[PDB]
Amino acid sequence: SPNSQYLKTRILDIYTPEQRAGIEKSEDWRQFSRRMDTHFPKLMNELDSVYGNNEALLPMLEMLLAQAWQSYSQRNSSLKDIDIARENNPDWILSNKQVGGVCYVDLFAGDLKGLKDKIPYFQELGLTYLHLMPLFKCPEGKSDGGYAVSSYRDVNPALGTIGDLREVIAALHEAGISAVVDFIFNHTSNEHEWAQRCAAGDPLFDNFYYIFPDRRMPDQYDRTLREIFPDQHPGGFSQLEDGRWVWTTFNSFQWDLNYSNPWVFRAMAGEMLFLANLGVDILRMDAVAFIWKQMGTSCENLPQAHALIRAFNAVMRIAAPAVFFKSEAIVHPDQVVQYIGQDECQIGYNPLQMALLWNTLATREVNLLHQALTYRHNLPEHTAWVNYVRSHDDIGWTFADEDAAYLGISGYDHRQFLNRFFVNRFDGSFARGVPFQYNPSTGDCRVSGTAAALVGLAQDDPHAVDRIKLLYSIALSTGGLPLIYLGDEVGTLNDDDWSQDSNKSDDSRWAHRPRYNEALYAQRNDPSTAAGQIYQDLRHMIAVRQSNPRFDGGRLVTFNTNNKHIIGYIRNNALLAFGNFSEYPQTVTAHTLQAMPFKAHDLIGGKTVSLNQDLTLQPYQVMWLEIA
Ligand SMILES: OC[C@H]1O[C@@](CO)(O[C@H]2O[C@H](CO)[C@@H](O)[C@H](O)[C@H]2O)[C@@H](O)[C@@H]1O
Ligand SMILES: OC[C@H]1O[C@@](CO)(O[C@H]2O[C@H](CO)[C@@H](O)[C@H](O)[C@H]2O)[C@@H](O)[C@@H]1O
Ligand SMILES: OC[C@H]1O[C@@](CO)(O[C@H]2O[C@H](CO)[C@@H](O)[C@H](O)[C@H]2O)[C@@H](O)[C@@H]1O
Repeated sequence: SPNSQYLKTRILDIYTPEQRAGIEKSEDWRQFSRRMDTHFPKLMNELDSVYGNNEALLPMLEMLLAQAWQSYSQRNSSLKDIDIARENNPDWILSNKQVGGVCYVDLFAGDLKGLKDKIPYFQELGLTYLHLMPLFKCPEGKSDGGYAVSSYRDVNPALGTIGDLREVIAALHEAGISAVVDFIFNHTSNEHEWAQRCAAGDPLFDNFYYIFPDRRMPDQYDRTLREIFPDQHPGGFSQLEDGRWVWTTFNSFQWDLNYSNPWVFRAMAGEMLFLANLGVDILRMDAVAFIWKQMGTSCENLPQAHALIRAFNAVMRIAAPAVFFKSEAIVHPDQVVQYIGQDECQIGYNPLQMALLWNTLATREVNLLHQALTYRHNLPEHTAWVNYVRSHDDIGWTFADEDAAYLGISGYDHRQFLNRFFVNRFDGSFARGVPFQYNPSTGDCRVSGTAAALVGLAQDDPHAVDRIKLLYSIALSTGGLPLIYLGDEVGTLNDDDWSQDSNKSDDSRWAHRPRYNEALYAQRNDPSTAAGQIYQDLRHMIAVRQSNPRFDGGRLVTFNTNNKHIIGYIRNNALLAFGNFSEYPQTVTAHTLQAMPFKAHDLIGGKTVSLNQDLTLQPYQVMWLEIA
C-alpha cells in the first residue's frame, strides 16, 4: 500500500508550480498534512482489510483524498476552530454539561425557519445537542419517515432549502448547541439517481446495489436473514418490475448500497464531507450493522462493517476532525458495544439500558437493569453511551437471552409478557402502546407509543408523571450523553389518529410521532398540570446534571440495595442514586447503608436524608444523594 507522503505529492500535482509553492506554505495544507501523516495509516489499513488487492482501491483512494483536501480547504474557519478544539478535547462527549434532544423539524416546528425560532426554547430547556430527523429529499407519501433518501444534498422542499439548514446550524452553534443529523449510508430510496441509473444498466453505477436475476441467491440469503419489517415483505429482498430482485433489508423502497464496491465507499465518503462542511457536529450512523453481506451469515455486525466505519472515521480525522459518529446498532448487547470506539463511533445508542428501563417498570424488579448496569455500562476511554427513554422508533426488547438465563429468566417467555403488558393485554397494565411488527414465524414483536402513553398518562394514572421522572432520571445520571425525545418533557400522548392516514396506517410507529402539542407546551410553567409537573421535574434534573460535577464522565458502580424493587448506583464515588420501580413504598435498610455518611443531601427533593437508619422511598421516588 502507498504512503501519506507519496499521496500528498500527487494531490499537489493539480496546481501550477507557483500555486503549489503557495499551497505548501499555507496553514490549511500544514494542518491537512499533519493529519494525513497521523491518520492515513489507519485509513489505508481498514480499507485494505476490506478490499484487499482490489484494482480500484488505490485509484479510489487517491480520488477520495483529493476530495478530502478540497473539502478541508473549503471548510469554514469557524468549523476549523472546532476541529482543533475537539482534537485537543476528545472527551467533550463525556461532559455532564451535555444534554441532547431530538425532533422532526416538520412535526415539531413546521419547517426549518420555524425550527430556528424554537432555539430559544431549546436553550431554556438546557439542550447542548439537537438531532434533527431526516431533512433531505425523499419519495412523496411513504419514505419511512424520511429514511428513504432520494438525495443527500437536496433538502426536503417542505422543510426549506439547503440555505435554511445552514442558517439553522449556524444559529444552533450561536446558542451553544451541536447539530446532529442522520447519515443514512446503508441504503437509498429506489428513487435516488444512483438506484435509477444502476437498475437501468448505466455502467457508471454498476454494482452500486445488490441485484439478482431470480430467487436463487435471495432464497439462499434468506435462510439466515432476520426480518426487520416482516409486515412489508419476507426476508431481505424485493422484486423489481422487470422480475429481478434487489436487496431491501428494510422497506421495499429502500435499496441496500453495495459496499463490496469500493466506489460506493468513495461516493458515501464524499457525501459525508458535504454534511461535515455544513457544520454538522455528529452524524447518526444509521443501520451500521447491515453494511456488509455474506452468504451463510446473518449479514449483521460482520468484521468488514466495522472496518468500513473505522475508515469513515479516519476520513473525518483527516478532513473534518470536529465530526463525531453516533452509532445506531439496535442488536444483541455483545454486538452493540463493538461499534463504540474512539476510532469507530465515539458514542452510540444504549438500547440495553433503555429497553430495561421499560422492562423494570413492568416487572417492578430491577434484576436485569442491575445486571446491565454492573456488567455492560462502562466503556473504553474517549467514548460514551447515548442514554434515552424513547426515540422515533418502536421499543425492541434487546436484552441478552444469555444474561437473562443467568437470572433464571427465559428470554422468549419474558418478551411474550413484555409485549402483552405494553399493548395493554395484561391484567392491570398501565401501558397504552401499540404492536409493531409481530412476526408469526418467530414470535417477536415490538412496541410503539410515546413515553407518556406507556406510563399511563393517557388515562391519567396517578403514577404516570412520577414514572416519567424516574425513567429520565436514570438516563440523565448513569453516565453518558442523555437524549430527550422532544415532546416527552410535557407528557405528549400518542397521535391517536395516525391509523387514518393511508400513508401511515401500516406503520404503528407514527403513533409515537405526534406534532408539537401547543396546549401542553402552554402549560409547562403551570405546576398544577401534568405538563408543568413533568417539565419542571425534568428541567430540574437537567440543571442539576449540568451544574454538578458528580455526574461527569460515563463510569459508574452499582450499589446492592438488597431490595429487588430499588436500583442503586454510584457516580464518581460521590453521588448515590436510588430509584424505586415499585408503585408501593420500598425500603433500603440501615444495615445496607452502614458505609454511607449519616446524613446526605438529596438533589431531587432538596432535603437532607438520614442514612444511619432505614431509608423508605415513596412509590417511584428517585434520590440523588451527595455522599461526597
Ligand atoms: O513539483 C514537483 C515536480 O512535479 C513535476 C513532475 O515531476 O510536475 C508536477 O507538479 C507541478 C506543480 O504542481 C504541476 O504543474 C505538473 O503538472 C505536475 O506534473 C515537476 O515538473 C515538478 O518539479
Ligand atoms: O456474488 C456476491 C457478490 O460478489 C461480487 C463481488 O464483486 O461479484 C462477484 O460475483 C458475481 C456473480 O458470480 C460476478 O458476476 C462478479 O464478476 C464477481 O465479482 C458482488 O458484485 C456480489 O454482490
Ligand atoms: O394495530 C394497529 C395497526 O398497526 C399495524 C401497523 O404497525 O400493525 C401492527 O399491529 C398488527 C396487529 O397487532 C401486527 O400484526 C403487526 O405486525 C403490527 O405491525 C397495522 O397493520 C394495524 O392496523
